[PDB]
Amino acid sequence: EVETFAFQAEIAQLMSLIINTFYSNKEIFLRELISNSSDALDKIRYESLTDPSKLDSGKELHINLIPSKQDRTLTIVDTGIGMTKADLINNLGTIAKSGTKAFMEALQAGADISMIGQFGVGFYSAYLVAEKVTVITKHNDDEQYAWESSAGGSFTVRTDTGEPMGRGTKVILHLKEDQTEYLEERRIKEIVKKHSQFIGYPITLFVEK
Ligand SMILES: CC(C)c1cc(Cn2cnc3c(Cl)nc(N)nc32)on1
Ligand SMILES: CC(C)c1cc(Cn2cnc3c(Cl)nc(N)nc32)on1
Repeated sequence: EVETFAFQAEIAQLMSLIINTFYSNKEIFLRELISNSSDALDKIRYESLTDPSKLDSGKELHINLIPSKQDRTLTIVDTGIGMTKADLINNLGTIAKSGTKAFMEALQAGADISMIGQFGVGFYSAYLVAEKVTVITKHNDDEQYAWESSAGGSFTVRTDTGEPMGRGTKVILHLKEDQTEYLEERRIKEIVKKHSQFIGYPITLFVEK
């Protein structure tokens, strides 16, 4: 079963702005996704201090960056807390409404798209480089889900039948045809050292076979 949902109007407007605005400094998407992964790793680590069983789904706390030339994808994998079905459909978007409005107003007052993370909605910077984003996620005591959207005002959620992940999130960026530089090892290394060099979890940049 695939369920299709409409974005909140403000989120759809944000996605259109990210897709349509002329803005050359697209590389900031990676720092935003790595920051989200780091936040998710912080959360599971904190919760494990009072409930060690929360790591029964995996003790390693890390971030992997995986390019695929065959699929034209860059995947950001973390073993953080993961997202529930309710997170994916309702709750993260409810939280994001506030930051979206503030970000859009800041842009009209002279802010820049690279500041998106200061409003807590940096996930959507993925659409600077991706025509479609697939999110595979697994939270303890919920199922493994695939969320997906090519924008246009809707997203889907389904139970995921792929390789079980244990716990965490994979953000699969289906890159636009002109954004394949983000598959290059040298380019990702440059961006990670520029914007994400103090993240408190190991970041492994996989190499393409
Ligand atoms: C899927 C769309 C709707 C989305 C993604 C985000 C950012 N985000 C919130 N919780 C997260 C966790 Cl637990 N892990 C990671 N990696 N990112 C997270 O917010 N909305
Ligand atoms: C694991 C948790 C603490 C977390 C928080 C974030 C920040 N963040 C980035 N983009 C977001 C969107 Cl679009 N929505 C919402 N609600 N939060 C977003 O990322 N992960």
